[PDB]
Amino acid sequence: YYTPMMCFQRLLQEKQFDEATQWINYVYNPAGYIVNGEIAPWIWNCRPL
Amino acid sequence: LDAAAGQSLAGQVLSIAEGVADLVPNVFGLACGGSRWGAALRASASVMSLSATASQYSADKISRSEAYRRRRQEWEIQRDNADGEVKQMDAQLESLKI
Amino acid sequence: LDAAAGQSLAGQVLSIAEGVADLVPNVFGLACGGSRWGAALRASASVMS
Amino acid sequence: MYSTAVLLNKISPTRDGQTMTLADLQYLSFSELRKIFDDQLSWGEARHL
Amino acid sequence: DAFKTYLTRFETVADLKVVSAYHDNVNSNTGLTWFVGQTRENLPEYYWRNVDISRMQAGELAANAWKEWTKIDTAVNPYKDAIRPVIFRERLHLIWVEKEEVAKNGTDPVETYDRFTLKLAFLRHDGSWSAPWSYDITTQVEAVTDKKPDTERLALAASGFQGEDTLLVFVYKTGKSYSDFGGSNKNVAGMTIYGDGSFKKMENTALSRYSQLKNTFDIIHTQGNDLVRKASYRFAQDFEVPASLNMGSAIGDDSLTVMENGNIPQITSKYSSDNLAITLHNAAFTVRYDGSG
Amino acid sequence: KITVMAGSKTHTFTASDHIASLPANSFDAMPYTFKPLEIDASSLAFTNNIAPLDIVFETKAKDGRVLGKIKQTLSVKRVNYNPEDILFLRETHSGAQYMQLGVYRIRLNTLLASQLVSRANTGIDTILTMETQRLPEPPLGEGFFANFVLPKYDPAEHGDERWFKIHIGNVGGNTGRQPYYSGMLSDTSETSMTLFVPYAEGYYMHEGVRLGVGYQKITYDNTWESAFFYFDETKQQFVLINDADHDSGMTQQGIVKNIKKYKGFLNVSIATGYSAPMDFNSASALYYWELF
Amino acid sequence: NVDISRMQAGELAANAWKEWTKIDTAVNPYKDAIRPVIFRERLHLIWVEKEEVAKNGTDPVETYDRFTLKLAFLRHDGSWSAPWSYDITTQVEAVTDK
Amino acid sequence: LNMGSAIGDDSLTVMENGNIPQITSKYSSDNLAITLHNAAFTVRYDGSGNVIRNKQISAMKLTGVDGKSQYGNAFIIANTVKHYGGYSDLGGPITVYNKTKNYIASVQGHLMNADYTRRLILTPVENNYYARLFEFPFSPNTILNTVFTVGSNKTSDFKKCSYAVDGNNSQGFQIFSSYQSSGWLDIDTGINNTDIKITVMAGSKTHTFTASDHIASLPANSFDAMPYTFKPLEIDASSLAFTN
Amino acid sequence: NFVLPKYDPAEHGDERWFKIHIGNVGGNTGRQPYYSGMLSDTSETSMTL
Repeated sequence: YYTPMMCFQRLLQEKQFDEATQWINYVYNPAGYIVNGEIAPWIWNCRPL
Repeated sequence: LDAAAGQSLAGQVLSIAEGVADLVPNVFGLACGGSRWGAALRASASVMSLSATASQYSADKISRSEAYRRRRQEWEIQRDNADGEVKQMDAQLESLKI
Repeated sequence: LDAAAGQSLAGQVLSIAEGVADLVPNVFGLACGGSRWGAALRASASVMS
Repeated sequence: MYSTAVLLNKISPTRDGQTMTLADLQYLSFSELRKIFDDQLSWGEARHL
Repeated sequence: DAFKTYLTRFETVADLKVVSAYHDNVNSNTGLTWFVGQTRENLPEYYWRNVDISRMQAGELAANAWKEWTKIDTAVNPYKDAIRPVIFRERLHLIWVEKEEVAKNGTDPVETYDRFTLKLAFLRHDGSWSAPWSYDITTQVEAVTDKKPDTERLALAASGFQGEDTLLVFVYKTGKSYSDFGGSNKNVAGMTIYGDGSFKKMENTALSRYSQLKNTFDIIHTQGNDLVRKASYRFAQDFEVPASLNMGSAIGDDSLTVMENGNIPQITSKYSSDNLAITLHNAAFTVRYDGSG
Repeated sequence: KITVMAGSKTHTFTASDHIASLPANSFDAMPYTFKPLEIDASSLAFTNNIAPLDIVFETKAKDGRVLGKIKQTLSVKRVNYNPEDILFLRETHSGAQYMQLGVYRIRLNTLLASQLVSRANTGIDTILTMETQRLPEPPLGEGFFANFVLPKYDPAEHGDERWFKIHIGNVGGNTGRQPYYSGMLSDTSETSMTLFVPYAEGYYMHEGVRLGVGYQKITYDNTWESAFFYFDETKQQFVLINDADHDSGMTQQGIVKNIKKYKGFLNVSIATGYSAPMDFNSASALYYWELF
Repeated sequence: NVDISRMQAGELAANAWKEWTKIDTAVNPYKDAIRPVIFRERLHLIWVEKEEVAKNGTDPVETYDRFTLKLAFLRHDGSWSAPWSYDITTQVEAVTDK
Repeated sequence: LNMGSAIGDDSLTVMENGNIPQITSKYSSDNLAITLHNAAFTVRYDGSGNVIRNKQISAMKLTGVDGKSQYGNAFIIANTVKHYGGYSDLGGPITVYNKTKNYIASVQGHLMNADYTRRLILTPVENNYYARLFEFPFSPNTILNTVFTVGSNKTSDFKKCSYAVDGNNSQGFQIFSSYQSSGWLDIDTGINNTDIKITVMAGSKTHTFTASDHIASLPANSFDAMPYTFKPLEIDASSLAFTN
Repeated sequence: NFVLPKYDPAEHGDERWFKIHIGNVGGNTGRQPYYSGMLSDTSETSMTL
């Protein structure tokens, strides 16, 4: 949870966007998640939340 | 700087040769042994240290070169501005004559 | 420069291994001993430096 | 592992009358092809094709 | 001059002679093959690389199938060529042996035997190497060398048994053939190491259990002094299967229910003559009522 | 139910007979566990020593609706320790290492740096030239080189397809064919290529060693159609067998009388004393691409 | 090194020679047993070393001289690779008549 | 040793990979003996890169009714060939004449017209369709640059006529593509066993070894690249003038 | 695994919270609180200890 947003926040601070969105999709993705060629049933890409 | 970094880039072979040369026992007779245990590890550590040293040198060299390049660009632009002002006030001057 | 810093960051493992490996006595036979006393401490000094 | 021809034959025909080709089935992502041929092969063979 | 220095580095990297290879598989059709090689100069530095022969098209191999050489920065000084790559915890490890001329205390003649140090170390996620674990195998090497390590060529083979996450390393003496392990055959002494550092010499029957790996030994070919080296292999009893599997969850039909935690944690395979028997233990899942949102 | 399919075997275990602990009955999360399941699997098609099996969790209700179908697949790997099929590294006395996997040989290292030294002691120009780019390299062990010229493509003889598979025959213990090479045929001219036949002592079985070609719609792998070779010891060199029709010949097992010219290939011969040029596709290809 | 091809029978211009060049190798040869050689059409430099050693298991600790043959070759940068070493003590003892 | 390659004479051929890989020297008392093992090179029919190459060599390599081959045969080609007129100057049809088997082999790089089944026409006037000499059809509508089988002894007539008219369908003329040919040139791809040779000269010794007596493996006889290899050559050279 | 009833003020009473206690262990035959939880007044509470 902390390191993904560390990298994401730094990327946003350097005006990089597409790699930053790709990065933060590790924790949340409005389009859901793809696992094993299929749409995920969970909602957030981080279990403890 | 280039010569210094390059020559520091060639101490590793000698240092590792030292490491592999020290392992042989040096005392013998009726009291054999004396090999410097773990010396090769310190040789590897030293080659790492001097490699980092040379890399530092290289980074400083290139940073300095780029500093000169920027200074050159600045000179160029301000010289262009000087020339622009020169011909501009030449046009002003012909206006004053008429 | 990052590569230089990182490869500096990996001398500690080898230096500590050197320090601990020096403790074993190097001479033997009828005249044993010769262990490099206080070597581990110099290894620690090297790692911090 | 698997024979491509054996699998395509296992799914054959293409519902138009002839055997399908790999180019015929561009066709659809993994999940919905696992659905459209659920009773006719296994997961691993679907992954293969 | 910059081109010259690059040419120097190219020749010292290009003349590399490979010296050991290992295969992380129980067959010769798929997997990743790992090479370690030594330079032409007289200095102990080593390079490793690996290659995918899954893409091997039976006699043709594309460039991308390989990987460039990579330096190993560990200060290893292995005796002759007893150096070898192995894979367990699905991660790389390097194994080698060291010779040191030690004298046993309390002898009026100070004899100088050779302690043999088995050193194992693994490459981490940055290529940085942890310090090597060291084990004493002087007794076993002396036994298999027949008190003459120098006269006869020595070698070791490393294999990863993931059935219990252990390492099967065998030190032996070079020969044209090899008999079964265990008992009367005194050429091969193995060593099992667990994932922490606990080393164990194995008795006869435990040795014989792995008799079939005898095909991957470094054999003097029948043409005199010819030496052919064979790549080690990961070993399975006879059929490798993963000890656990899972597929998590799936959305139920009609968007009214789901199932989840589909797992088979304990998978065992038993081979009785011809029969292969699979036993799944506490295979389970769960079905719970919810829609799609 | 759980269904397990492997080979021709299909075992279905339901909660009726392999239930571990039956859960409560409500709208809540119902966890389902089973007795340790035994499944016999020996009828598997171990293609390349790997056999796939599939496991399906079938959940359904009494109304006929299916709660769901979980599909998962496993691979079972046959330990294969035959002497012939374990790759092993060999070295020539010239110092060119290579690996052998069954019939195939792959060069690993290289032996060019010496000539780079020789040229680079002169001006740089000498390094980056065709002659250096085509430096000879020693053979990949003991063996020979054979030149083949293949006819111009014809839909009548070759047929639907223009590519062709050259296969090896009598080697090791595999008397049958083994695809040794593939090519594409020229529909404007005849195709020239050179292939490195490997060797080992007594490696060939009966009737020398075969070199057959498959065109699709046709393949000349019958008797005395594929090219035949042997290592003649009185000449200490490799010699063909069937360059033409002949009435007597010295095969690896002696005197043979029924000899017919090789079919299919436009021409077959032995490139005696031929050195392979500097290869750009070996394991060390990337270094060459970088350097040149 | 120098090219005597342009020798005009006793006379040569200066350019035929080449300036001196330091060998940075840490060579400490015994007396003057040091020599240059060429193969692979490249320089190699050879020398021998004296080491005072005592054979193990002798009640009198005699001090023979192990003679170490060291060969090192120059690279394209001028760096010196560390030397191969060989043992020729027996042959040197035989030809020196002990 | 190696010379690499060199361009053949008359800008029609090239000799490649001239190399002598194995040199052995033996000194028997006085005698000096040089043995060259697996001396070899290769021959490849190709030009410097012009119209002459890309057209005439493709004429050579393609064959016709006789059944492949037509090799070692005399041909009447043109020195320089240039655009003369037409709709659009594509590859254009240029022919070559086998005299031994009197074949008209015309090649065109690409076509423009897909309706008129145009004629290979060779006329001495370029301006009178009724003065036509050579007319030849198509089996395929598109041209595949096929053989046309002169039939009779018209070598000199082929020499005199020029201006290969492409279209020359019922409309009378319809210039598609004609090419000027300037003067004409004679070639013969035939080679003899005695024709090819290696000469070694040293001192007063001149040893000539031909394929007639020092051939290792005789290659194919076709329009492809023929690799030539010789028996291990012995050359005695003892009477050399060792200056310096 | 324990599944606990939906909260009812009649059968449970004032409080929706519950204390799961351990009994016969060690030398303590008496009660020892082992766990605490909140009961669901809308559904059944599922937990594994």
